[PDB]
Amino acid sequence: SSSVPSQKTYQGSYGFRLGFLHSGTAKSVTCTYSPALNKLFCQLAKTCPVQLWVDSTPPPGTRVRAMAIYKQSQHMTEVVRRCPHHERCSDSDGLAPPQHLIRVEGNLRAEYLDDRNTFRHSVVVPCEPPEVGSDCTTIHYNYMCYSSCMGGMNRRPILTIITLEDSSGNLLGRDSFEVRVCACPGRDRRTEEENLRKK
Ligand SMILES: [Zn+2]
Repeated sequence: SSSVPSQKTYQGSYGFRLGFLHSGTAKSVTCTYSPALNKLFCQLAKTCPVQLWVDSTPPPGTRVRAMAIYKQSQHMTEVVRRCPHHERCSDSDGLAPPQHLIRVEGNLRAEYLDDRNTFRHSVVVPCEPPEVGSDCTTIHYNYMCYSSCMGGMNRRPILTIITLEDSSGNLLGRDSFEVRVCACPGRDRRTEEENLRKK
């Protein structure tokens, strides 16, 4: 009956967890991850590589879904969506509905859900085994609004929840991370890490 998605980490039977590239904090960087904050900083609409790690290969038809929720208690029940400006920008990639914050880049089998009961948005792809040479698979996400967008996120922090699901949509595994979509991810990461250190 509930409609706030769980954010509880759950490796489950296949040992599912995320990984992120070591991109550093140069002012040219477009996506960078802070382990200390469990937080991804990225530029608007730029590629965000997220690694999917498992201890064992899940069955054919396993899928991976991404969904954003507001991190603060008082905002958790509100659907995370694009702002009144971006949803009207005609920046369709062919597949993503205009209201969806999170897109997957470069995957023909990406499916976008507007949940009929909760009204939440998500994007889901087939979970593919690592290519020869790789130990993991990578999904490329894009975030299509700034954290600061007025009438959208409006400076409120979000989490992305990544779920590993069977072909029916049943939970196999879960992980999550905070996201800030910003003009200078490198600088903003250095700043927030400094603040944490000082605290
Ligand atoms: Zn926006």
